[PDB]
Amino acid sequence: AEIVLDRVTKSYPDVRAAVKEFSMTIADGEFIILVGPSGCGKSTTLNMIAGLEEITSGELRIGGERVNEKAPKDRDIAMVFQSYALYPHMTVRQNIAFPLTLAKVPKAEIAAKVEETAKILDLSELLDRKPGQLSGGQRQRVAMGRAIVRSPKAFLMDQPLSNLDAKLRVQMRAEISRLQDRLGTTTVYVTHDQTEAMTLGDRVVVMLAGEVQQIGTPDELYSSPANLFVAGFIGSPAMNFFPATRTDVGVRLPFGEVTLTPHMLDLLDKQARPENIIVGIRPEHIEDSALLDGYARIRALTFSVRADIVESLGADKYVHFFIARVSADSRVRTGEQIELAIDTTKLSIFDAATGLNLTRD
Amino acid sequence: AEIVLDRVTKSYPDVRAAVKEFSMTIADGEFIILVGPSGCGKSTTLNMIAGLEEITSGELRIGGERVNEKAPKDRDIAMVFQSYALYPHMTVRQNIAFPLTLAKVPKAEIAAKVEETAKILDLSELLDRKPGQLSGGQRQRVAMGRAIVRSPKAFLMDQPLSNLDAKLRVQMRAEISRLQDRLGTTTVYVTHDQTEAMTLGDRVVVMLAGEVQQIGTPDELYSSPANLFVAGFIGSPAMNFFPATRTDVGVRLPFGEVTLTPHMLDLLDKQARPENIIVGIRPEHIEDSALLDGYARIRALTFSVRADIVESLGADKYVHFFIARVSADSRVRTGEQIELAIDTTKLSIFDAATGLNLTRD
Amino acid sequence: KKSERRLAFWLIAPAVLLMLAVTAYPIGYAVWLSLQRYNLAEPHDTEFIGLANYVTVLTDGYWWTAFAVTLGITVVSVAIEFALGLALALVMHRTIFGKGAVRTAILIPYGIVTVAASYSWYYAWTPGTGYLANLLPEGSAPLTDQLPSLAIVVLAEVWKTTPFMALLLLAGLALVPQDLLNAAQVDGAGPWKRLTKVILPMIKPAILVALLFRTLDAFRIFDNIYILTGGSNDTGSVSILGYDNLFKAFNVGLGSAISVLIFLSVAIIAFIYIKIFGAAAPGS
Amino acid sequence: IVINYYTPANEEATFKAVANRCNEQLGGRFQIAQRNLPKGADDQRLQLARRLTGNDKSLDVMALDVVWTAEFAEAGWAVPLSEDPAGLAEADATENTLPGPLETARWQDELYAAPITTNTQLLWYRADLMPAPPTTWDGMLDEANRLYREGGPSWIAVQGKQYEGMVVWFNTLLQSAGGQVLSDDGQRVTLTDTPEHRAATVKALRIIKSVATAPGADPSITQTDENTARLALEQGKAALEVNWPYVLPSLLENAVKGGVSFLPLDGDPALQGSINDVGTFSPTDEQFDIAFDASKKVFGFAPYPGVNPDEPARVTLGGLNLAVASTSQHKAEAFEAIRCLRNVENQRYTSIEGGLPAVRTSLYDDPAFQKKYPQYEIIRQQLTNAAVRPATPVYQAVSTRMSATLAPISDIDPERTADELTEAVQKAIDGKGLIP
Amino acid sequence: DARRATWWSVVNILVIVYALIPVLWILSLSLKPTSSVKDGKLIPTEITFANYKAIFSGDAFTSALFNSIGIGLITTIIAVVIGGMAAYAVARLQFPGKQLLIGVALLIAMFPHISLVTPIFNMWRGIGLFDTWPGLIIPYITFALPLAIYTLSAFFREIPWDLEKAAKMDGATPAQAFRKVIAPLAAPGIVTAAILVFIFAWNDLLLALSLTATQRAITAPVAIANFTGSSQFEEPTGSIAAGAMVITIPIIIFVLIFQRRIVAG
Ligand SMILES: Nc1ncnc2c1ncn2[C@@H]1O[C@H](COP(=O)(O)OP(=O)(O)OP(=O)(O)O)[C@@H](O)[C@H]1O
Ligand SMILES: Nc1ncnc2c1ncn2[C@@H]1O[C@H](COP(=O)(O)OP(=O)(O)OP(=O)(O)O)[C@@H](O)[C@H]1O
Ligand SMILES: OC[C@H]1O[C@H](O[C@H]2O[C@H](CO)[C@@H](O)[C@H](O)[C@H]2O)[C@H](O)[C@@H](O)[C@@H]1O
Repeated sequence: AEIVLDRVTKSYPDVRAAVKEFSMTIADGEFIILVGPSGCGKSTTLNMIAGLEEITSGELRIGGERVNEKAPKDRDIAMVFQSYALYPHMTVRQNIAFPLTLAKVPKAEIAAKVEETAKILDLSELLDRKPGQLSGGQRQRVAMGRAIVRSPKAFLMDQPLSNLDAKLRVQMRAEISRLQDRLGTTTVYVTHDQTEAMTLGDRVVVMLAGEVQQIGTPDELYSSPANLFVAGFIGSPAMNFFPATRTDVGVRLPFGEVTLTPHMLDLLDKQARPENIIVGIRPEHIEDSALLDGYARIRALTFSVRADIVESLGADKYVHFFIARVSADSRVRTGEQIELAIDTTKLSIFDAATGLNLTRD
Repeated sequence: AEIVLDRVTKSYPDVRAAVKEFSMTIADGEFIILVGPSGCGKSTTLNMIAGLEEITSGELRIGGERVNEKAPKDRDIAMVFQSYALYPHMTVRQNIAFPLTLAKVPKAEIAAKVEETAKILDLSELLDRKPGQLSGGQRQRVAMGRAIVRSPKAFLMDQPLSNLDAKLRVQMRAEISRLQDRLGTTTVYVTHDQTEAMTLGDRVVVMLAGEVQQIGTPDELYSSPANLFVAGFIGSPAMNFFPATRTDVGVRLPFGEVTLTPHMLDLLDKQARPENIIVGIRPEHIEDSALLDGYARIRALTFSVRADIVESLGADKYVHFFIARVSADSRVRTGEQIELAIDTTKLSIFDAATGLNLTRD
Repeated sequence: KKSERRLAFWLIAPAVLLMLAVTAYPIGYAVWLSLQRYNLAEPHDTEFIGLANYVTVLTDGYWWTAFAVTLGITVVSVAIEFALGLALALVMHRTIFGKGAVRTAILIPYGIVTVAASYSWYYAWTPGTGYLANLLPEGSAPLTDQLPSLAIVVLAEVWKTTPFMALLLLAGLALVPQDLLNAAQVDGAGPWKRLTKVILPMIKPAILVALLFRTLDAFRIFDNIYILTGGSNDTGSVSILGYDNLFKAFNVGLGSAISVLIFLSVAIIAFIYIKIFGAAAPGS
Repeated sequence: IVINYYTPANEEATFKAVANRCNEQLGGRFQIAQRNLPKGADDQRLQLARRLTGNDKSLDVMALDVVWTAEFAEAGWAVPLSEDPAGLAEADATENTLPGPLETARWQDELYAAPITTNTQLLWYRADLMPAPPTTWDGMLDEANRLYREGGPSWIAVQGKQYEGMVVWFNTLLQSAGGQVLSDDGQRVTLTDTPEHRAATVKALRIIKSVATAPGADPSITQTDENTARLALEQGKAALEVNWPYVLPSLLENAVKGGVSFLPLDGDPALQGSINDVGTFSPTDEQFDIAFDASKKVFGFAPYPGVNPDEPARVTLGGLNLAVASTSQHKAEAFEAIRCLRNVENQRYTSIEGGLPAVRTSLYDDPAFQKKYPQYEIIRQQLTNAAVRPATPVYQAVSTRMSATLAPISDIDPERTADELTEAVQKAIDGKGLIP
Repeated sequence: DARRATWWSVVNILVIVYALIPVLWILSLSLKPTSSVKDGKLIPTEITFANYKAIFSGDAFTSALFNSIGIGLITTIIAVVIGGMAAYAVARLQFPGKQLLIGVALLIAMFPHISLVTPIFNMWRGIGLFDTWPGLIIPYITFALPLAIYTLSAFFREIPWDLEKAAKMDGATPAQAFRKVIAPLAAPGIVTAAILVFIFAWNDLLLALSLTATQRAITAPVAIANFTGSSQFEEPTGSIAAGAMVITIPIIIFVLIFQRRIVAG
């Protein structure tokens, strides 16, 4: 089934909002990401999806029913919940047998279900200890399979790879995707980390302060941030914003002036004449002017600002000045003077008096 | 002061060496990263570094003084615990004034130094909420608060940034470096985040099974991993590896052959001739053969493989099939056919029977 | 290391030394008095008894019925005080009201002087005067009859016994972070089944140690039954029987034997709650 | 020096009143500290036995209920009165005494405890609820059945509880029926030795069983004492009772503040300010008279009721004797106290205005005394056939063993239960088996 | 949900009145006039202080109260100070047989005191002593300590020693500033234990009968257990009730204010 958060909102006494009517839908068998800062409401939303937090206002609908108040058994959905809980005073195996025991299956069927289940998610080689013997990452992967086995109407999953190294994390990410594919089941992972999000979601929702900031595909959000917040949130290192001003040809910058593409000029002229602009640019587009061909010299502004420091990270020289992220192919050194190059095609415009992406489709 | 571990091991009846006789001098005011997988005795090494633990074999000297079993208060150091224990039953200002009060400064001077610390460490504004009223990352940053007011001769710390967004975390790391610079402090951090490791370490110590796999710069370890294991450990995604066979001129590969550069054949002739080799390829060494300049067309091996998976990362495609980190200028997609290109200079080789780096300087 | 073992023993030394002195030598003396044939009216002529002190007691129906009535009272009081105390702990935990009110409500009946409780119930059940007796149909005579009187004294002692073990079980759930219960009713929604089939596993020594103790506390009874009856309706407690032989008749030979076999009669159930059910200490 | 004296709780107020009255005389020689023991007889006996055998040096003097002297003398606890440093306390004893209380003071060989008060059971009835009381157990049942059939205060208030007051009531029946518990030398049971003894006992057992099983009886009669008896009559639930004199000042004093619903007293203008502070009734002569004459038409009294209607009942006695604490570090002054407290200036007070009969014979010859204590005639004539107790060091065990087998009072087999009694007392004479 | 909130509200109000009704019956009985006490009605009409005045007048209660509070306080401190010296060994440390050391400690408070009554009378507790504060204190301590240890053990498991490791980083000295934070850490456990054990100890009746002697060395439980009205001629009940209310309330109003740290414990 599809799920639908129609204006769903939460307020609690210190009354104050934890969610200011954030709104969404998840299509049948879709994979979503939610992402946002700590305390931005996601823990609310999953408690609200469970029908266990009080939905203070709005309308959760699923499968043709309004369901804001329905208990988890009535909902027929599960959480791969952040606390990575599976039972002490019990076996590892019995923690994964608990849902199966609620499902009260035939014992041979149960042993087969466990056998596939524990060939999956296999954080111990079916070690089947008392779980307090195992490592926290192993427990996390165990709690993962432990929730995973039931194939409910939907799944929610809570930044689980944070408990793990990145190598095994991406392996578990791929496994997790293959699982959701094989399940074809309505799904959301949740994180604070956009690097996880951009690979995992068919469509990401982003929050700040109990409100949705945008919804779309990962490359929609990357191509077309809805506001200066999500433009600052996306990418790594994050988008450079520099103080800039309008010109009839395009823009004026801290170190020069640039022509704007005709369609962006047309939209900028359908828009107001703002006093201040954040030019949004991904720092990785910036290069040493020594590296350019003639086509790039046509397409790019080049200008000089001191490399006040130069870190280098194998991919880039992280040129501090602010940051300017040239390829490490440029042999520029810490504290040097340099001429930077940037493709004039790539600059996003934000009106710095409002934070709206003036360049956005 | 300089510090000097040599043959230093911790052993427990199980008999089992938790640290297998490690060795390193660390210069006065140097910054170090310890790194390895989890279960690599890191938690052991913390106690041993502090002289809280017992040097079951080997020796530790600092400033030329023997300190093997000399308890932490003997050494004029400070430290932060991975799960960030900090003084309960007192609020923030009281808790961080306390070790400064053991350092027995005048009360006004202690409060002034702590007030500076509240701006400097800046884990929050100065709330003075009760210890449990704050969240875990803030406690961690408050335990860093405890470390900054100590202004010691030396430091040791474990994964604080893991509790935080990586930008605020890397900012905190840079603020920490400015501290270590200003305080000229003999310093180690332990870090599984290879990015934050590489940007902080003057020198990394790499460990597996409680033994030193290498000591060097991040650029050395990136350029020249000591063996096939540590070549898999360094960076993200890890180096690709292929079983490939020596030719009289270089190597015959699963997808072609490359003439090894004469300067490197010389080393391959100072070495034995292994029949089979784990040839290592940097994922970022691999590109779409249509994107190339004339020298790359000339010099590269180029060969065709199905792009079974194409992960999209904005700046790159992680073409998985093995993982080629091609640039995103290639428009190639999941399950398409493509010709991949590789720079011979970005290869490495390890003898398949032993994992020793044949391409090592 | 010998040093830190030695300092641990030095910290124990005063407590264990006097703890031996105040019990072991008294007990050794008590069994020696059970070897003795003695009366306090004629203490000097104390020959040995040929196990006869024990032989009298194990021969005696009054002893056996006094034993049996305490077994009856103890098991049922255990059962009900547990059954109640479990719910009491859960409501004292999960009430939406100001929890200091329920915390106040439960502590006072735990704290009140047991004798005063004994009197209050005794008067409540005195016919005509006692409102609880007075409301019945006439000729019921609640104090006159064994099973009614027994039932009443159980129904009296609960208002002192269960509030303590409900507090014990409250700490017995303070050791459980409530988010674990939340994690249990995630998936396992339906808290009648959920809260039982989690608390059943979850309460390892939280409840166990709260069963054997209350049980021996009950077996230690020497009060409410006594003031309620003097042992009449044949409602004699083994405690009252011990007192009766001693202060009414001064046969220390019998009374010491009774004392020590009562000490055996705790030792067996304590041993059961070591050898059986696991029943290890909470630090195990 | 000061001297600790232990009273019964049920009658301590009187003792502290005279303790004040003698302490003011005694002044700088010594003073007496009144102290106290429980209301229940065996309880005050065992509490004291604990106090004694705990070897306390500070308790100085006691009043034992006499039936507790044989065992004490057998135990060498207290002394034969000849051991007195003064001696002539044994010659304040004798003197004016009645002989029955002195018979109580004398053990095998010596006298051991100076007699100081005595009782024997009076019959009581509401003279306003009936004329002419039945004087008989049979007539008692029949008239109680009258009141029950009339829906009146049908209850009969005999002391039913498993403590020795019940055994005493029983013993008064047994000896009134002409039976006795043992050989006179207390060496072997006699209550069923002969069919005449069986008959005498089993008659009393039928009486006991027919009592309380009568319809309209007090349901909780099975646990009662003298106070609950008195109170139940004052509460108009009973109309008949068999007890002692204190009852009168208890009625009088209660009525003067409340008491009987059927007689105001406290509303009477003559009775205003009659009772002193410390609650005591303390009447003027006329306040006594008016309370008395008002009570006389309400509550009547009589000699104890007969098993044989033609035969005067062998009513059982009780009382107290004083004794020196054998632990006391000083004791000539304890005999000096014993003398001045046995003295008539105390004795007369303790009967007239303490309500408890003093054993000094000449007191009844005062018309002032006689007038304030008219039951004295009934007492005096009850003395001369009074039923004694078996008088042995084993008496507490014997009596309690009896009380235990007696416990199913309404429910005994009158025949078989006599065998049970004989076997129980046989083991009690043997000094064997547990106190139940 | 308002339905479930009514279901809460009713169980909340019913359970408190269930707890309270015995004391209402007691108190009301002590206020009701002599005439009215026999009435089956709970209604406290026409109230009188006379019983309470008759308790306050004369030292009968107040002496044995002063006995009781002293013996309670002193028995508390000596039990917990010995307790707190030992609790570290079992619940911060390890030593051979420590599991059996707690294995007996959990038992040896909870004895049937009747077994232990007779030997102490026949020893120097009733012989070498009897009418003495030590004579009654020693058995109280015998039952206090194993509770103090048992309870303190729980109140020591709840604290990880990891903070003391950080403490030896900020300064390695034994006791001193380490005591000056470990004692602040431990203190809430100390007072929770001191409360419960005081109340328990104050709650005895058996030895409080069977060895106590006179208004010097008799406790208030024993006093009310044998007290029988200040007038022989009134029914004792109204006085008995007034005294009972008077003696049970003061500890109640003390501990209920102090509930916080024991409800934490
Ligand atoms: N009992 C409560 N009273 C008041 N406010 C509450 C209560 N419970 C939750 N909240 C609100 O919810 C928020 C905490 O939940 P939230 O998920 O936003 O934080 P979080 O757990 O850090 O989220 P995440 O970890 O997913 O970033 C708080 O900002 C608070 O205002
Ligand atoms: N008492 C002991 N007995 C046996 N081994 C011990 C003991 N104390 C410590 N060790 C050894 O020390 C190690 C403690 O963990 P380790 O040093 O691997 O850090 P870790 O916590 O596993 O790493 P991470 O910080 O990544 O979780 C164990 O591998 C164990 O072998
Ligand atoms: O005469 C006043 C005394 O009456 C009670 O004692 C008598 O009555 C008891 C039966 O209940 C007898 O056992 C006892 O022998 C009698 O002396 C009362 O127990 C005493 O306290 C009174 O002083």
